[PDB]
This record gives sequence, structure tokens and C-alpha cells, in this order.
Amino acid sequence: PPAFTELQLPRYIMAGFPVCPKLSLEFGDPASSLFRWYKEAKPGAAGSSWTETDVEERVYTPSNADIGLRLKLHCTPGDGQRFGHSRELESVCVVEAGPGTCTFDHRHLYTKKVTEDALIRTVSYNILADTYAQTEFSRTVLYPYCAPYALELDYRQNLIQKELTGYNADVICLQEVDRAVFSDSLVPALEAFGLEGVFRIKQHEGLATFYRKSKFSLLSQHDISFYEALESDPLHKELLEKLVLYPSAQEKVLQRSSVLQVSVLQSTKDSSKRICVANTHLYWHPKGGYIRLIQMAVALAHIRHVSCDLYPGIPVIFCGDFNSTPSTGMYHFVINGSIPEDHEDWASNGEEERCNMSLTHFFKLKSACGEPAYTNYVGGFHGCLDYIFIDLNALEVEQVIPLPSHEEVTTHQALPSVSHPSDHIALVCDLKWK
Ligand SMILES: [Mg+2]
Repeated sequence: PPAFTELQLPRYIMAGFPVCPKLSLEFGDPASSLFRWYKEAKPGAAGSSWTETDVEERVYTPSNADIGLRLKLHCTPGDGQRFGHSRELESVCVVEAGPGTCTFDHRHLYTKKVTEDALIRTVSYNILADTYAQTEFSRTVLYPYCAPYALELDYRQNLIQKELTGYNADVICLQEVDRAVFSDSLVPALEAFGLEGVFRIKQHEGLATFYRKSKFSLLSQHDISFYEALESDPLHKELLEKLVLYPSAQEKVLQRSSVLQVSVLQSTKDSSKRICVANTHLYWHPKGGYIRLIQMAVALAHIRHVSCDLYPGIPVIFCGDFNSTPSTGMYHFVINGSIPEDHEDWASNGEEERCNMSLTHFFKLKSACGEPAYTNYVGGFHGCLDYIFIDLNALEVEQVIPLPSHEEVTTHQALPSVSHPSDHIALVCDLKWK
């Protein structure tokens, strides 16, 4: 019979922030299920009396009038033929006041609705993993300017849920996703808004890609670890051969845990349209320029194999936190299709790990959101590290959702803040099929 295997509410509920219940449904569908939201009839009624709201949807966004009230969700699982046993769940917390403003509030004016069939609204966002943000070092050395409550996972997830669902996007590529964030925050929020997701963890965090089901279906997945592909896959034998005279650089590349997530999607709107969506988080060290070049060379060879060998020539979207600014060898290589043997990034970490080589690729990739002043803004550092790279053979930029202003970014010195849930800024752009 239709039954909710998991039924959970968030612990932190804020006025103006969507309440996205976790509902794992067996033998049924949410479109076939019944939802009704209630609010406490009066503050402090200890849940003795409940007032029906007019909200019959899975998601409820409390108003300022609900501050001080608990909420209750009634849900009846259904499969389109019959209902299962009804369930009810009350919030343990009362609705609280949320932040006055968020950096994404103005950005949401550019993403008012789900886009037409000819477009692909694409997001790339490093959402700052709680595995790193939870530490004393993050709170006192990295982000001392941030209100400690605003670093806490439950607070940041509320903002990230509002931010991402507010973009009404089609393809969402995320980095620094914790295992529990994927299953308890992103999957319930994004599935309520019509997106399905896949997760590729490294150790305690990793990559996620979400896609809008009304526009896409997932065909296949081709995720890799760069070290595994480079050392063991004969596809990368020529690059491994270039690294034979540089054993110190080769050992440092092969130590890295960096992964590449690859998902091939099929348009539910045009039968002839498939797209290869790649997502990554490259090695982070400031002196790791040569490592990022080699990781990018593996990534592009892997994506070429998936998109042109496994599939008979499909276009590509490559999102990620590339930990590379536009002045680097890695960025030049992506945009120009080659990098010379004498590039200074081949000795980015000194002579011992020097690995001068010539690399070439035949993709025609454009940074969809261009080269912002920065996509990462913290105390002591800022830089453009994130990109949405698009295949110019098949895609064009319809619009770029502007990044928050510098005044918005610096209201609480830097990021994250009470108004911005990550140390990175989400990239959002509308792409058009050519
Ligand atoms: Mg980070």
C-alpha cells in the first residue's frame, strides 16, 4: 500500500523561507498524495488547537503572522488508485524571524519562473560543507566576521533551500555537499520543486547534480576519480606518458581525491536532444596550478569519450569549482584549446614538481557567466574560481543572473554571512539551444 517510509520536518523554520518536508514514498507518488498544512490556533497553545491554512501543497512558506506558532503537516500517501494510512507531523520549533535580506533576493527577480523548453537555466554553486564549516578553525580563523549562528548547518540550509528553489533552475551543479545535506535538505527541497538529483561523495562531502524532471530524464552516469582514470584507464595513456619524466608531479596528482561527476540527460521536450552535464571540484591549493591543469586534461578527455565515443556526439555543460582564476594556465587551456610547454603553471609548486608539457583539446568552451570580479569572497582572499563552461557548438547564453553587488557582499565584511550561506557565490545563467 502507499506508505511514507520517511516523514520529517526541518528543525529550524523561518518566516519567508520554504518548509520542505522529507517524504520518502513507497508504492506511491506525491502528485497522487494529499497535503494540508496547519498552524497553531494561538501562540503557546501547546498544540491543543490547530487552524487549517489554505496551503494544500507539499511545501509551506510561513508568513510574518506565523512567527511564534508551531506548524503541522497532514499527509495521505496515494498512488493514483488508492490511499494508504494518513500521517501527521508537528514542528517541534515555532516559526522564527529570518534574516532581513539575503543576497539572492534581488537575484530571484531574474528567475521569476521555470524557463521555456528552448532554455536551460543552469546553476553552479559551492555550498560550503558543514564538515569544514563546523570546526573551531572555520569559526575563529576563517570566518570570525560571520555571526556564529549563521555558520550553523540548519541556518545555512534554510537559506540554501530558499536560494536554490527560488532560481527555478533546470540543471543545478553543486560542490561541497555533505552526505546528510544531500539526503535531508537538498533532496526534499528540490524534489518538491520538480528536480531529481545524484550524489558523488569524496570522503565526507562531494558533488551533486539536480535536473528538472519536466525538462530532462537521466540516461546514464559516468563519474570518475581523476587519479583512478589517469593511472588505470588506457584512455589517458598519452597524458600518463607525458608524466613519465616527472615522477614527483605524477605522484602529487595521483594522491588527490578530486572527483568528476558526469550525467547524460535526455530532453523530454526534444527527442533528438541529449546533453552531457559534468561537475567537479578541482584541487584547491594555491600552488597547485599544474595539478589543476592535469586534472582538467583528464576531465576533458573523459568528457570527450562520454560525449563523442559512448554517445554519438552530444553537447556539454561543465560546471564546477575549478579553484582557478581567469589568469591561470588551466583557464587559458579551457578557453583556447591549448597550453604551451613553457607555461609558468607547469612549475607552480617549485622545481621538484615541475612538469612542462604541451596539452591540446578540441572543445569550444565559453565561461557562460564570464569572468566576475570574484565568486569566492572571504577575509584575506577573493577570486573568480567557479565557472559554467558551455559547448559553443550547441549552446548560447540567453542571460546571466547578476552576482550580488560588492555592497551586499561586504555588509558583514565578507562571506558567509547572516545574508549569504556560503563563502562562494552561486553562478546562474539561462542557456539557449542553438
Ligand atoms: Mg570550500
